[PDB]
Amino acid sequence: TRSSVLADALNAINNAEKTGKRQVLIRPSSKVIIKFLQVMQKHGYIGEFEYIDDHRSGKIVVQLNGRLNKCGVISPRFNVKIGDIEKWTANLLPARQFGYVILTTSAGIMDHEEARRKHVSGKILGFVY
Amino acid sequence: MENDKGQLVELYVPRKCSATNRIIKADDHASVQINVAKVDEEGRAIPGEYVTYALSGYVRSRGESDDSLNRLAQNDGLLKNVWSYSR
Amino acid sequence: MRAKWRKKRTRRLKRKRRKVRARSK
Amino acid sequence: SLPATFDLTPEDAQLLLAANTHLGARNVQVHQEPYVFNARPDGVHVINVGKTWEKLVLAARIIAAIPNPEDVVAISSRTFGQRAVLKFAAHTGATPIAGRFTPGSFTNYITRSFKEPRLVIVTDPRSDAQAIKEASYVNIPVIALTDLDSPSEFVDVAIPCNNRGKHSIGLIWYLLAREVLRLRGALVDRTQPWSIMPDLYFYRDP
Amino acid sequence: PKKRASNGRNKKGRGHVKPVRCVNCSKSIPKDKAIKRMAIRNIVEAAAVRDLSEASVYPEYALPKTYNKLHYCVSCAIHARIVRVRSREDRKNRAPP
Amino acid sequence: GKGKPRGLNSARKLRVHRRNNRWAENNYKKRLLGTAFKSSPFGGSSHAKGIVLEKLGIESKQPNSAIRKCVRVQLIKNGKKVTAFVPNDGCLNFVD
Amino acid sequence: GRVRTKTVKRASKALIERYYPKLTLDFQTNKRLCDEIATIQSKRLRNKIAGYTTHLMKRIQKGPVRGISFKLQEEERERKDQYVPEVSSNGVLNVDNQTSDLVKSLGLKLPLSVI
Amino acid sequence: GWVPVTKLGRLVKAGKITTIEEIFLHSLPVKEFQIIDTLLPGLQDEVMNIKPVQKQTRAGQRTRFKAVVVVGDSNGHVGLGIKTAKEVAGAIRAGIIIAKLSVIPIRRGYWGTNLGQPHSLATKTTGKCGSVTVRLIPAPRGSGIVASPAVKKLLQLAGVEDVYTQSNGKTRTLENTLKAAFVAIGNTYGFLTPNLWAEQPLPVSPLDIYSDEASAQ
RNA sequence: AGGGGAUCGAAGAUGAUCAGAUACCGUCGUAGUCUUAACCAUAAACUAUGCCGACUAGGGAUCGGGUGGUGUUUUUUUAAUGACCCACUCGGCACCUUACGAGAAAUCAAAGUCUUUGGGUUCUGGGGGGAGUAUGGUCGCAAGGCUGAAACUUAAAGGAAUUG
Ligand SMILES: [Zn+2]
Repeated sequence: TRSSVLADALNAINNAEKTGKRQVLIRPSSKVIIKFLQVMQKHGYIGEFEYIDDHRSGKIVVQLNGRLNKCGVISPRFNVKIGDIEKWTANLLPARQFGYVILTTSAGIMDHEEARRKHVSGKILGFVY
Repeated sequence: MENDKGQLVELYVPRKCSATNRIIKADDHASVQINVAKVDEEGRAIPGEYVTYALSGYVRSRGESDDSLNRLAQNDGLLKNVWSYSR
Repeated sequence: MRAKWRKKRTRRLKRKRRKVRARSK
Repeated sequence: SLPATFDLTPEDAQLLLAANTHLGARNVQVHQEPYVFNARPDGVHVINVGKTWEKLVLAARIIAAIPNPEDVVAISSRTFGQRAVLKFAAHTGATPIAGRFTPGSFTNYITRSFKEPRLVIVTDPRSDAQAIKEASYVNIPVIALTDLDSPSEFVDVAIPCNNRGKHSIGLIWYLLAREVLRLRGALVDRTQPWSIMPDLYFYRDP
Repeated sequence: PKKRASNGRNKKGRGHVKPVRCVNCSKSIPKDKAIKRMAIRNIVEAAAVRDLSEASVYPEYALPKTYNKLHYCVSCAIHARIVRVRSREDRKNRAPP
Repeated sequence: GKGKPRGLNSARKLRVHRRNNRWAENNYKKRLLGTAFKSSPFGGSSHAKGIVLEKLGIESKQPNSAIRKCVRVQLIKNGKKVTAFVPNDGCLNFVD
Repeated sequence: GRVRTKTVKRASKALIERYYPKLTLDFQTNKRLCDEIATIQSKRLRNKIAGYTTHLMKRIQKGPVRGISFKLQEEERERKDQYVPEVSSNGVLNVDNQTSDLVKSLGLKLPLSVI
Repeated sequence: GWVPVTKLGRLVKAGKITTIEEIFLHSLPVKEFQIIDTLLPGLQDEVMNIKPVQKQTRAGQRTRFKAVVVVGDSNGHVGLGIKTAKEVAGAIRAGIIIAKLSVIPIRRGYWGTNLGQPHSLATKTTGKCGSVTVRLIPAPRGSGIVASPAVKKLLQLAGVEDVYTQSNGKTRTLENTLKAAFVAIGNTYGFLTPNLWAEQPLPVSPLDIYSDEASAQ
């Protein structure tokens, strides 16, 4: 059954962008999905996501713009320490300068650059490029 | 892709599709460039003026090139009420 | 030989083995 | 952007409706649902003539702006399109390929039929699917008089007309020729009609 | 490999179907298999219709028929040429000529 | 998917599957079973000393054809009577 | 069989393509014509060519061939294609109901009728 | 004494088009090989492999040679050709011609902050040609190329200096190994990058600009 | 074990073919084939395709249900009803085209969303033979089932497709 609503959201998004769609209707939503999309949007990888609020769990419509190669989830959410953030980046990001690893720290959901700056670490969530 | 002294490298920049904004490869022999006419007053499409579009092989083969052309032409004013935003 | 008949051969052999092992107290 | 002289022109609308072009096929092929206007009872679908003419003027604006206007090539394999394409070719540059295509005619630079166009026009994509494929191989747009139940693969701009009547096919060829001529061509005063009759672009029995 | 996608002949969701017997060899071939044909003949073939009509009472009454449903094993089907080995690309054809 | 477990707490299951499939491995099975001691002609040692009992010319296998001129020797420390091929030309003239 | 080959058949189609009005329907006349207006290295091969030429000439007089055309055939086809009758009122436009709805929603005058 | 045969050939012979930069830029079809004979002087080849393929006929055993040959200048362009011919010499010749036809551009990048003429690839890349997945990882300066001899010579022809090259599948088939590496080098510009995110005015097809030097004679 | 035992029919008997024919073909026929009460527990038990979930591509049929139609036929004057037609819809068994992708290929809308590898989880495989063997265990009236090696030997065995 539905086990990883965030994984399913990112998989729907990846499929839509591969197909060449411009926008995708994700279901159900969540706070971690909202925060993940917000990180993406901050870095420019998606456009605007409108959160349809029915009473049950909500749905999201995410107007894309291309320029998002692959978004994915790392499950389970391994505990990455500040010294192993590098190992994760090197293992699942294409080049050393672009693409972001997205952690779930006790300072909120953030990217790995923000993580290195605020000097916090925690559970890995996914990755985008 | 510039280098230390802000000087440009990466011998050439690729053309990006105008439907999905995906890079149009060098070997994408299905990639197509439509050049429509800029018409001045009273017909007589002035020669030498092109409203340029670049459609990618993926879009054309999957068969939505006409959809994307209708949308882009309406977006650039080439047409009036042929493509509806909400299907 | 055919796998089915080879199985039947080893079946009969297993039966004979069991018989002699049972005759041997 | 296109000035208000380029509307449907109820006279040309009369022509289209009389030639019976607004009729489509019974299968929709969702890639053509925009072009479908309404569903006629007794299982017939009604093409939007308004969008038909608008796409026609767009295709004409594409067929213009070719500097050497003979390098347009026009394909037709049906019977109902052969005289149409011959007369269209006679008017504009438009090297015609009537009858059969002799495949490998856009690749294989040593054949005698080796055209190297910058645009193609196909009367029936389903039956010229070889010319479509060759244009795919060698990087060429497409302007096709598609039907509703016509494969939109590797087709650029499409004009939904009928692909099942003599009059529809020939008359769409006629209007496209007229519009590409009027774009610059030499047919000044768009407000003045054209002498050439669609009977010219109609195929006799013979 | 898999010579046929329909695995030889059509079951697709039963699991088991009662078998019938061939008519030449009497071999228990499942019913989804077993090339099936319909023999609709006249008793009195036109080699003899006019003879019968010439020699018959009940002027122009009728001519009855013989209906038979024939089940064939694949071996005897191929042997009696009800069916033939077809090309690899025309195997996929289903329509009856 | 991928058939294995991926929960954050399935280390025991992963470890036990690895431990069970290392036996389907080949060389690991030999190492742990300890064939080099319980069964092998040498005691797992790299060399071994023997007393030449007899001299056997044995015919090679097809498609070749030759005599191979080996010596049937008996190991001193174990007692397994093995057969030792003799190296280059004439060395059987050397071994009595 | 008397199944003549590509040599003679291509030669005959081409000679009828470029010498239709001069050629005639008689075997001997066509034969001598070929003699004088060909460089061919056999009387036997010339006779085969000329015989196929007479046969093709007969079927050409009876109808058109799928293979070859002449200057004359090109001209007559030009005119037969140029023929035009009076174009396609009988009053208002023809039967139209939902397409009539189309034209009302599109905004034309279009004198039409019902169905 | 080569003569052009196509439109693009006419233009490159009239010298109005002078860069495969522009050719690729407009994804034009290179049908003649003499055009890059003009457009990439100093283009060196390397005959990767010669192998006999055989057909088993009525009485004999028809043997012909399949030669795989790579070509490249040294800076950002490679091509690869495979040819089958009755003799090894003709095989190599036509393989070189086909390679020159299939020359393709490669995008070199940095392994970190940019300094002095990129050395490595832009991103990790992968290419699969029938069970051989060749993967290319960028590398820092002074790491050199670490790959099989064949792919190493190919990437050396390409001009990439520092690449880490994973690999998987039956790499022993050099035809498929080099085809995979070729698809990888193509996917290089295949990838879209935050550098390339910006917009461009969509240039105007030298075919269309010089259409008059492009018509027939 | 008990009943019933028409048909067909292991074993067996006989006739022919054959060099022979303990087989194919032919006549006969025992256990069996059927049922009740108890055992077994395996099959090419097959979709050689684990179960749950999510998304990605068009098309037409069809089964069960549901919605709509100043639609068709029906009683006897046309309502109800039933069945049929049209549009859609939910769950099915499948099917047609493409290759967008996957694959070693055959081929697959799932064998896709896998080097741009991570939705949850169970079981199994690690070159071929020896070998589903020996042994020990456990279940079974028995046949047998489950569990299951090694010594030794070998460079192949195998899968998909091409040319003969
Ligand atoms: Zn049978």
